[PDB]
Amino acid sequence: SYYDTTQQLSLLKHVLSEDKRPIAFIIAAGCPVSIRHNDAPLIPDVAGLTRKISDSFSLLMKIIQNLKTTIPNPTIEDILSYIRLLQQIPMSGKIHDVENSVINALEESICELIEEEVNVDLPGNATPYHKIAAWINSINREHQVEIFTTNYDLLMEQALEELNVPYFDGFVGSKRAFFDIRTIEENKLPSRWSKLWKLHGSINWQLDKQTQTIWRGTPSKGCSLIHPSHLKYMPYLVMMDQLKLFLNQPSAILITCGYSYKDQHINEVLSQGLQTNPNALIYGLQYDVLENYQEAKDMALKRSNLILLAKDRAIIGKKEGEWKLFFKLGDFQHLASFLEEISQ
Amino acid sequence: DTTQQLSLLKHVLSEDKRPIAFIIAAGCPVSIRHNDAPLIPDVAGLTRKISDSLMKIIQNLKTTIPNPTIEDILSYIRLLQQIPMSGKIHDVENSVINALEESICELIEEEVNVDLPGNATPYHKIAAWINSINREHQVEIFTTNYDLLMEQALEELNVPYFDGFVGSKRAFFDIRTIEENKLPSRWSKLWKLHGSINWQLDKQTQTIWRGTPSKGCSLIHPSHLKYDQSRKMPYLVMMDQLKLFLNQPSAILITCGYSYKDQHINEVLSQGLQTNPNALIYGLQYDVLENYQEAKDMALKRSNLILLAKDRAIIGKKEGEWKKLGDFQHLASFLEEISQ
Amino acid sequence: DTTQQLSLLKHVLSEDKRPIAFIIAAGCPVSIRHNDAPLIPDVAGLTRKISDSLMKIIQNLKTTIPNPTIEDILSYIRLLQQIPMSGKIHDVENSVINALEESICELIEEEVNVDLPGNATPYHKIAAWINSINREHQVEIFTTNYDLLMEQALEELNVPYFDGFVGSKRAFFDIRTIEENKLPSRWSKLWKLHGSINWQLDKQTQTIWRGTPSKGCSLIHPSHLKYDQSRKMPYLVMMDQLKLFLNQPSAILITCGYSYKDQHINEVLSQGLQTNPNALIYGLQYDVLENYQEAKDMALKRSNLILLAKDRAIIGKKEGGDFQHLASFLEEISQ
Amino acid sequence: EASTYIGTVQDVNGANIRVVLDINTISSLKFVDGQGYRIGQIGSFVRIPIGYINLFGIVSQVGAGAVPDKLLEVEPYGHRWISVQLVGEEGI
Amino acid sequence: TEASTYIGTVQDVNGANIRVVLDINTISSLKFVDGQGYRIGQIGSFVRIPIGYINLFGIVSQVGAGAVPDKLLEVEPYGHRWISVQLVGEEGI
Repeated sequence: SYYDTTQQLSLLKHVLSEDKRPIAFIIAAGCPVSIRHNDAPLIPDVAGLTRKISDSFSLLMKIIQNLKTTIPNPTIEDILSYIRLLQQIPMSGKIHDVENSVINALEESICELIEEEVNVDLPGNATPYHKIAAWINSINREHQVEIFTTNYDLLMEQALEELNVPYFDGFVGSKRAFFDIRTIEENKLPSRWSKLWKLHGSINWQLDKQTQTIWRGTPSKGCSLIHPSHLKYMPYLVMMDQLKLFLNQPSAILITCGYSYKDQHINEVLSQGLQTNPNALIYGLQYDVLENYQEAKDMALKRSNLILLAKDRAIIGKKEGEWKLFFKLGDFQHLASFLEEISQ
Repeated sequence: DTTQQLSLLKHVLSEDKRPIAFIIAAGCPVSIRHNDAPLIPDVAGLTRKISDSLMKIIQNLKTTIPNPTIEDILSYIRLLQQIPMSGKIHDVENSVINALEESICELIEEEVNVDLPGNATPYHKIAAWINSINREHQVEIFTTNYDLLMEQALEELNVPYFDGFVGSKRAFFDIRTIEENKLPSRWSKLWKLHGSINWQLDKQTQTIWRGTPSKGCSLIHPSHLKYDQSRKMPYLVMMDQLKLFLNQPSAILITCGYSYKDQHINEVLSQGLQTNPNALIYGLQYDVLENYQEAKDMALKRSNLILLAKDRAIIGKKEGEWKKLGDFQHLASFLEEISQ
Repeated sequence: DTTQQLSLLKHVLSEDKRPIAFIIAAGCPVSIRHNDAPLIPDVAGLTRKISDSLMKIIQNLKTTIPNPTIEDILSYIRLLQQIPMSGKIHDVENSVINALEESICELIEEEVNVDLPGNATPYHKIAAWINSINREHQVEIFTTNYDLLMEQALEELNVPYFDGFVGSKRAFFDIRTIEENKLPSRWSKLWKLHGSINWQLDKQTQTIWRGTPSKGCSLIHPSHLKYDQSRKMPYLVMMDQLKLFLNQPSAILITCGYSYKDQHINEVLSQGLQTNPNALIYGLQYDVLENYQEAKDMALKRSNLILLAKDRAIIGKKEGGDFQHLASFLEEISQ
Repeated sequence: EASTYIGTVQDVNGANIRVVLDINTISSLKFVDGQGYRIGQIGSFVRIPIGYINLFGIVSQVGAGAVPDKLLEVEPYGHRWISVQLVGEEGI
Repeated sequence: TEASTYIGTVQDVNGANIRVVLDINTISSLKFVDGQGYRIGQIGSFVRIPIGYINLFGIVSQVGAGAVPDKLLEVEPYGHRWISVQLVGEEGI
């Protein structure tokens, strides 16, 4: 009923010191929050973004109340999905009773505001991202380390470039950088080359004309494919398949930091992977009380090979217990320092 | 006869075996005409464009140099700006050499920023032929141009290529992955010897990073200080990759539009031909055979080099005679016919 | 002239060790005559019959779209259905949508529920020609019709066919049968891109079980939500199977009645033609050659593409149809 | 195979079992619902279930000392054998 | 690849008598570390075996044909690159 921090820390140190076993990562919105350039963090959290959209913009506020009838407090993703659905229907302006084209103007305004807010550079070489990048280059592992992100910024890319870290995000090309899909499944990539997948897109995505071919590059004004999933009839599907395929590797380990497990598709994929492969292990790291994560505790009770780490609570092997607050590893900077110490 | 040469070339190139490589000079944009005008003119076109855009330096170099080009002018300007008090040649209070350097660099970058026309481009035919061959020995392409046309067309054809730079809008210069060569077979290599129009240096160090075209600033004809080495490498490693391809068992090589006017290239190709007798080169000439004295001398010296022109065909270090492939659109049509 | 590619098609049919298949569109059953009338109404006929049985939505869609089809109408109706307060967009009281879609589904259900005629059907001749060949390469046929006429034709000659489903009145969807693709060579495979009135979904979960046609619910034109981690109503599995068949060693494939009016099919066809250099499509055109602009563009872009029409023939990217006639030609070639 | 699985019996000498560690090597952790136990330690116990009852044993030798004679002649580079000595059993 | 201060890998355990195979290619003389000259495994020297987070220390007790295991001599009688290490203590957190 009581757990020792030092035992888990030693277990993690032994795990990370291994070379052949595949490793991965998940970087959520809670990671950039732990890094601050001004008094506030360089990038706000999801709640901060929602509040900024709400107070920055009676007809406009109708949509927020309309979605709240069947769902809890709406977020950026829900609002963007509703705008996409509204644009799907041609004569959808009668619901808001505001013409039939103000939706496009609002979408352009919010996209421009999000791009302006997110297009920030991380200052200083002492950022945890640089520490992680250095740690990746320290040990020449037999299998490269993959990285999954659900953010919108390009902090990981810039950190990787700063320390000369080769990678491959599924895009090849200098000017247009068209999406190559056969080389992803062929998977005869360089051994030293790492991989980075942005599950929710970023500012460098732009959609072409009726050809609809996706490409990445310099962001353009009034265009940003920062849509989480949007809709289609796609890179998102192959990225999900890549994650699921990785989770089936023998003795695979996946580490989550700053992720609140609020999503449903990701949790379903993780549960399916854990059930399919009995040897996979996932380290759920939190920076709050475990009572806030109902889905995470439900999944930890359902699955046996899932480990959760919170400030004052932990669930290990279907047996919730208490620490001997504690577990200072929840913060992203502490994780980076641990990785740097392990590499050194 | 010409027909025997064409048949031999078809049955040695179309066969899948030895690695394939092309060299593309500044003459390739001449052969494509848009709105009854060339997309990008020859080097002389850019030179007198700059001229009509301070002749003192031009006649100063003209005393010991024949009709000059832009590369000589910019190299001379760079050599001037190395010296702190370099104005004694031209007035005082050094600003002209700088102002000239920027004015010409963004002028060239504006002149070269051209979009490729529709699906009739021969580059599309070359890319389709490249996608039509899945041989283990991939095709590496060397170019002396500055534009993005070839890789633009290749991206429009949905094919992979590696150019020594990896990353994003601030992609650095990958160095080691050049010479572990641990790359997928389907991938191809693209090398631009004289540089691109998007490469930009850095104040902290020689980073020569590739990404979004920097405002005004660009890197053309790398000729700066090379004492540091490693950094600002691409030129040397480009010649190194050329030499490695020249060596090794490779019974195939194609040229297109090369004028044989590069000392750093003629010497290395001669050295490779002398070192590798098994390899062969199929250098062409979109002009009369008499306009290339250096090419004639190289053909006389090295027998492995094969030189063909409109006037005649030099085979086996011996001058021949006729009794079509010079046109680059005709070359693309021939490639398509061979593939089909 | 015509004898050239007639002999060519006869020879390539006589060329074994390569897979063969066909694509069945709505034109082939439409051109089939039952009691001096078409067996299956065409797309225009189907739209006219639907209109025979609330044209505000049609008028609104006509503003940005020309004379539509049944698929567009049903997709628009469903799109309004997902939106909760979509009734205010078109009048009020968003209950007419459910009744309208139920009535449309019923009308289609008894419209396409037509039994196949006797032994004079060319479908039987096609099945006999397929079964008369003992080549190891099995034939997988993809169709666009909403009926099960080909199923009846294949079952009338005791020919082994697999449609991705197996079981009973509540037969499920075996997913990994396509994955390992381990089936005897004697068996054949079938796929319905848009489905028939046989498939029906389930309330508890998206299972699209196949079985006895249920009263009220039918699955047609799969375009529903795909957020259930696949296996909801996957036409993507059929598209992936088509891509795999295009990824195997190159073979020349034919089609019947295709109008080249499917962007999803056209995109994957172009991708397969680009990936496989020698891949050839023998799609014909039982109409004017100028009436198929997409086919002409595809032939111009893809050299390996082969197009034949009643008035002309596009071979080698340069310009120069009856299902019963094709069946008779195949039967003659078999003997 | 299920978790808490080590290898396979390949010898028996009355009260001295020789066991083969399986091919999934390099791991040496074998996580079982949280905590992971190092495989084939000197003092560790093992369990051999036979149908309905389980047989327990204590490791005594690890490495080249446990591998039989002929295998070393076949290949001297492979030492993935342990020597388990029986102790007791658990009834119904 | 392998970091400095590398000697070999454990190949046999007998409770408190470890046997180590030297993985050094050749030149078992003066493996320089931190600008200081240490010698490859010798009778009076110590070794360190790191296990995840704690380091086990030991002392060499036998070098040569004596440390070779039981049947390794039977398989080949001319191979002698083994050492016998006896554990002494450990360093905690």
